[PDB]
Amino acid sequence: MQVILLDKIGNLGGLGDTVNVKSGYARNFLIPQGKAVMAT
RNA sequence: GAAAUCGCUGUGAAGAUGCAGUGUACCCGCGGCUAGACGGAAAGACCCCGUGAACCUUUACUACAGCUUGGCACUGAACA
Repeated sequence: MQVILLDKIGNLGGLGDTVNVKSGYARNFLIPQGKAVMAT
């Protein structure tokens, strides 16, 4: 799942950086807590 | 099934009231008996057969449930 980082993450990347993540990571952590968003 | 429904010896789908030969025998009840009518009853349970049935068994066949194995999904993050 491609996601836009709304903040800096340890390994993923920096704010505004697009990265593929596992859908669990996005669904269950990054997106719910506002650390990223769906890269529509 | 219908009967005017005797014995014997023989005959005969092979154990005869009913055929042959023969012997006996007036017609009809009632009380008794059960030898025969292969008496009545139940389309033999025995036995065989049907490419019949059922239920039961198992290391018969083929399946399935259940149980179990791994892959994938739901399922992510850091390090080593």
